[PDB]
Amino acid sequence: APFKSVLRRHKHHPEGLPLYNDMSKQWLCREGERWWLLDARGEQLPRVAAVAAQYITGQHRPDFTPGMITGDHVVIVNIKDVVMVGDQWIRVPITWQTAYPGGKYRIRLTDMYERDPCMLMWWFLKDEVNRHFVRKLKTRIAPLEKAWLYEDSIHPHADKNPRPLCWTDPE
Amino acid sequence: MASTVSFRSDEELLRMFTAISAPFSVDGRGLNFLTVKVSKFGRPYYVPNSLLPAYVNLVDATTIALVREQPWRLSASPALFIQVLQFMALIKVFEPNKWFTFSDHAPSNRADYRHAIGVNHSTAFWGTGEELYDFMVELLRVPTMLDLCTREQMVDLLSGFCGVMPCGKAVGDVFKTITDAFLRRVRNDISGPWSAHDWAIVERMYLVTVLCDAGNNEILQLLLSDTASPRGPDFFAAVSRTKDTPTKKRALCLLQEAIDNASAKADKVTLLGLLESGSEFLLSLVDKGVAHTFATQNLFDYRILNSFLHCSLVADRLRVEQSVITSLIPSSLRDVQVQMLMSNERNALNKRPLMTMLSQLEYLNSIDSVFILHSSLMATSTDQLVSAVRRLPSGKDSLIVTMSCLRALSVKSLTSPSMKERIACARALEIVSYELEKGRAVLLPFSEEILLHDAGAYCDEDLMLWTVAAFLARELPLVKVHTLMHSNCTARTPYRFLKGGHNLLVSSRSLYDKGAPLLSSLHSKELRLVTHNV
Amino acid sequence: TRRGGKNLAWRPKMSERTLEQFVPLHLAFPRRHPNSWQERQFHLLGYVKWPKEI
Amino acid sequence: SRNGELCLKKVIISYCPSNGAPNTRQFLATHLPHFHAKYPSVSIDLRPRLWPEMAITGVYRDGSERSYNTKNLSPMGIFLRLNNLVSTANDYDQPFCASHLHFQRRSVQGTWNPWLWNYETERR
Amino acid sequence: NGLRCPDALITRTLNPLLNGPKFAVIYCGNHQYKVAVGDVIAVQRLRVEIGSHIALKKVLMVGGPRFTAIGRPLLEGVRVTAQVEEQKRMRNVVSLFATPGRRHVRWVDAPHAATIIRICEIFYSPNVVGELDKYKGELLETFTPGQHTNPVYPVDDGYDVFRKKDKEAMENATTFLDLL
Amino acid sequence: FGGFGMSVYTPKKDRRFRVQPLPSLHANSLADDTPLVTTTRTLSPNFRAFALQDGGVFFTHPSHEQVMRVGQNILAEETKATGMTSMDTYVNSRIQSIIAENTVENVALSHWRRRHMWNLVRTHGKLQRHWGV
Repeated sequence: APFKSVLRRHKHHPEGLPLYNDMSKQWLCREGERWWLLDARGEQLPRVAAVAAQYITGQHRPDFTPGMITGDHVVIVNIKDVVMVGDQWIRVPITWQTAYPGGKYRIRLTDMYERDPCMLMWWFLKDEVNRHFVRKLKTRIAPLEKAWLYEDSIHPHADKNPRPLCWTDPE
Repeated sequence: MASTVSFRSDEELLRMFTAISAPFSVDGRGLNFLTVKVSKFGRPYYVPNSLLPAYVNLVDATTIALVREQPWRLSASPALFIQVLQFMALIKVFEPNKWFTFSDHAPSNRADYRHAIGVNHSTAFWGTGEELYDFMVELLRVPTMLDLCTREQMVDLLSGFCGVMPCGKAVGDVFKTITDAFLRRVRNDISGPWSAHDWAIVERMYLVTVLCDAGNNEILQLLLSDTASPRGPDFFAAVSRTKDTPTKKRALCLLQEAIDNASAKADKVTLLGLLESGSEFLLSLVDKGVAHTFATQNLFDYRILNSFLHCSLVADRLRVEQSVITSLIPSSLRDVQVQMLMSNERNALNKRPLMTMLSQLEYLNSIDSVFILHSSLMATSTDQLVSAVRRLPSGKDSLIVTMSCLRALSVKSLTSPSMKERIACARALEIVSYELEKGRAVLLPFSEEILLHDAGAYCDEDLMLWTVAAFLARELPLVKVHTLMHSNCTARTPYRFLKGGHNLLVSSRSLYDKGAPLLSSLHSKELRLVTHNV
Repeated sequence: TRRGGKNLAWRPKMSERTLEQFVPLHLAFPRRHPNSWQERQFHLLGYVKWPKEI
Repeated sequence: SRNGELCLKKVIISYCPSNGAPNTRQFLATHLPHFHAKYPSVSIDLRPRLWPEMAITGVYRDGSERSYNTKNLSPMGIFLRLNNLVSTANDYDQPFCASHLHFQRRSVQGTWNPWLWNYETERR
Repeated sequence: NGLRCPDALITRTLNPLLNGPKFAVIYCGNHQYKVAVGDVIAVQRLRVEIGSHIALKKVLMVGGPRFTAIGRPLLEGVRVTAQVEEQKRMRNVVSLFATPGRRHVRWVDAPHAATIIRICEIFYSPNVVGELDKYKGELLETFTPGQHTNPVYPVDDGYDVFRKKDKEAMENATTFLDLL
Repeated sequence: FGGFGMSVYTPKKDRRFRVQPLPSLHANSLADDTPLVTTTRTLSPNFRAFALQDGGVFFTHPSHEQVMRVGQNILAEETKATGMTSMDTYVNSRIQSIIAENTVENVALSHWRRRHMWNLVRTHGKLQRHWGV
């Protein structure tokens, strides 16, 4: 039967953790990958995260298969200009925790933005990717690496001609 | 050398790089000087010796000298520009993870991983060659450099860029600029005197474009239309990849003309190059029948085996006994069990030629174990091949060697920088030649490769080995197929490295689907389930 | 006395009194008006999309 | 049956011509002639034994064999299992699932690829 | 045979499009199968003798590299014929029913009886009435292969300021005519 | 929801793939002649519809090759002004190969480049590899 070794790759090991973009696995296929450009200026952060995740995880392809991890890369630009509906910018919490007794970190989207807006976008993309796939580390991780984030309008992927991503809101 | 780079001249630097580029190989992992293995955690990591820092410091000194101190030297001297780029391609500057990887199956991340606690602080995120590559790209993008360069220099420059780039393809802007300049020069100089060397340069440029994944339609049409001189191996290798029936037919006609001209001129080097490029192109071809007829009439097997080192006797024997082998080879490669049952029924109802797979399928079916040989097996020594040939005389085991495997062994013996590998591969060629001479082994000539492999699939050594394994598993299940190959080889996991991407027309049962192509079994572990790497 | 939460980038060792002044209320940027609301606000104000020639 | 040729080649039937379970002898007397008439191609191999195997085997075109037990099975059951042997090709044991309904995946128009419909955009 | 219609122009324009390989979506055994001229399928058991030349009556769709005919729900003039290769039982499914309370265990073996059928031929002989407009439900009296029956225009107008604008080529690329 | 009497039972979250919401209309949706779907794209006019006596609709549409060729033409028109990019060239090559293909490619595309990288990377000395060694 299948046997996953107890000797795993650990963040503290010199070998380090991999990048699934450069990995080669039976369930990774970058041949059919495309590149999209998502300008998140004036677009609500949750909506932008959901739209980006739909393409990142590959659910937008009719050949989608949950086992196979194939998705199109998405370059998100102008994350600094991302909008929140109302007072949510300071009334929406982000909560994490360490193994220590105190441990708990409660922070505001304002603080997350002041540190790194791309971090906030990454948090929301992670929430979507976990909402849809949470039972496997590879599935939880690979689409996030497929995703690309940039707070400004300058990105180095101009050598890939990322086509602008056009969508419509539910309204 | 790193200290004295700034004080050296162009010729001195060229000699320096030429001398330094010795130990490295193309397919190998440059700057991978792994000596000590530390396995205190449980998953070993290999620590490179002092050579890697030496090369890193040399590259840094070269960058400082040719970018931050003397930026005009690269523009002035195109030869140095090509030499530096070729050196940076030979050493995987943009893939430093290979510098620390010990096996392709478990690639390392010591060059792209860095944790706050202290892991990989001294081996992660080195800007090795980034500044120099950026400066070279800017020099190309701004050209006086291309104006000073020669067509050969331009082809070498484009090849160097596509080799340096980790994906194997040059930047879009650089590729476009170089291609435009080369096309302008070809159009301006073709009207004047032209030479077979110029044609070879154009063919090399076309092959470089195909490798960089573009396609120069103008160059292709020019080569197809021109008939003053025969084409070289580069053109056939380039047109092998494309998919177009008329283009393939025209390329086949050109290949026939070129082979005839080479035979008439008795140029051994040109004949062998054309034979290799042909082999590749014919494997690419879709019409397996016409490809097989072409190979049989042009005598690919005999000439290739003669070109090999210790295979002259087997080449002569194969040429003598070709008719019997062809007569014994069946028409259809599916329902082999049914065909064997019918032959047995016919036999029930009231000398020895050279052993080859397709003619001796029944012998293989009778045999219990079959070892498929691979070139990588003898990377260091011939002990495992000696063990296989010792197992051969048991009568219950057989050894299968492929023409692609023999070609790989010969090329790596003649080109590999490792003297141990060269001697081991020569010894392996001698052993295989002796075994084929005695008949205790099995050979799969190029004609049989054409007959067996998929319709229009290009097969290297690994792909041919896996097609043979899939055919044995699908038509002769009761034969236990083992594979002899180096543990570091990536072909040990076809479903992980040799996979054509997410294809809707394949499934885990395509291995047993008689009508499906053999290579469809790559996408599934069932092929690996039935084939054992020992 | 707390045994965790010592990452000063997220849990600074300053009082709520000292952080109140830095808590934003009239947050000019990032903006809170999505692009989808632009046309709706235009229509609510009652303006019209006259052709360029007008 | 495939392309008009039956996959089954021979059927081995071991029995005791006396002092044994009647089922096999009764099948031979009653049902076997009808089966032979229906499928004359199949070669019936009757094996007299002192301690019969109490099973019916079928050797197919690819050399495989499929055996059925008949310890106390009735002659009708033996006949039905013999016809099952004839019907089956004894090549695959796939499940009856939605994925496996279609043996080989095919496309007449052509499979879907990322760059099909990619450059097509909304219109009015 | 081939397509027919009272309009000679439409008949001669559409007949060449039918020539070539064809696929058919058929309904059988409460299951729908897409089949081609050389496709093997496993349908639920059909009381058909092996090696029998069989035909599929109710066909939901036919199509090819150049045309597609749909049934609402079914079609007519479709000849889908196959050969019954095998009558067997597929892989067994084991249902083990037990409850922690009562010491009763039930072991059900479901080998799904099936008939394996290889499609041998697919033919279509449609009878067309006339050209049918899409954006309007009316059907045209005159068929003009040289003009699109329903022309299409680009979306951009300039009024929608906050519109996701794609590349200009895709945004306004004209389409050819597939009948000349 | 649930009143006070009902006992709380945290259900397993539905980790299924939900179909994305669609734009909604109040007049077109309630109109009987006009269907809910509103599809009108570049290749829409090429899907000619004809009536059938039985009742069905016969659709005449361009072939897979023709659609891929139209996509390739659009890509070329987009890329001519700004110059071909690496990804644009790769996509064009893939489209052309798909158009001209008569079989299935089960091998990694990069495998050929990996094998032939000895034509790009140049080796010095007598160990240099050339065709027909």
